[PDB]
Amino acid sequence: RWRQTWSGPGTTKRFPETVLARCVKYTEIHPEMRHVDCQSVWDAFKGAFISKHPCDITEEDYQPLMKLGTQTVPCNKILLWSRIKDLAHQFTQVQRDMFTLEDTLLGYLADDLTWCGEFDTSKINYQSCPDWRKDCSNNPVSVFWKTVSRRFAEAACDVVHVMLDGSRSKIFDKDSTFGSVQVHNLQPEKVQTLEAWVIHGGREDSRDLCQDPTIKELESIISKRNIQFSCKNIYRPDKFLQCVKNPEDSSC
Ligand SMILES: Nc1nc2c(c(=O)[nH]1)N1CN2[C@@H]2O[C@H](COP(=O)(O)OP(=O)(O)OC[C@H]3O[C@@H]1[C@H](O)[C@@H]3O)[C@@H](O)[C@H]2O
Repeated sequence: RWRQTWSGPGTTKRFPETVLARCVKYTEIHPEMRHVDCQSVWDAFKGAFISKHPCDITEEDYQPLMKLGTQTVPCNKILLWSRIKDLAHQFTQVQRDMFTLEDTLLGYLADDLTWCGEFDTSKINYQSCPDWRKDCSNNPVSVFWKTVSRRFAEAACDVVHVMLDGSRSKIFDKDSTFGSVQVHNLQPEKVQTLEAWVIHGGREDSRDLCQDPTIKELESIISKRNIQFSCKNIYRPDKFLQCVKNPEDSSC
């Protein structure tokens, strides 16, 4: 076919088998989830979007899945990020200093996948799925990430960290999930401080990106929520990871 229904990529090939297998793997490794029934998880996940119009998805659709995937993460060790997922993952994998959504069953199941169905058939659409921008915002993937991302921010306490991509024209982007959902769902009763680590992408010696107008904007928003804001430059992320791995290194 030379023209698809929607503008976005279709469902990831073998989506059902992949989600099920990820659930088996995650629950084998993480003892706190060792009792989860992975068939039930898949059934709830499918139930969120199968036979539903893929521009008419709501947070309620995912509630059965959210309930089954209920999981505590150490509230004071949460790492959020925007446009720099790979460094976040590389850092937490060293010694589990912090936790991202992929450390949770639900984030692990969905990471890097795309999915959608069709109104009034029970088929998965492997050909195309709605684009957030061109087609609709209330699509299966966008709604999933909005819901689980809000819930993760709500779980945080004490000091919460965020890695930001300092090579972007908007280092803090109010339109990102971090900026539009997570910033507004940190609970001021519980969260003392948001600390941003601004990750440099460029040459070597460079600017203090903690003075960037978008970072001043983030500071202003967070501060007006009665949460303290702190920011640090990470000038050389390669050195940073080396120091996390081997902190006795003289150059650290
Ligand atoms: N696999 C994951 N994806 C996402 C997570 C997440 O935790 N894992 N997300 C979001 N997300 C989706 O991935 C793209 C790119 O985000 P990208 O544009 O790079 O950054 P965002 O700030 O939109 O989203 C990152 C922020 O929300 C959670 C995670 O806890 C981070 O603190 C965009 O559609 C997001 O909604």
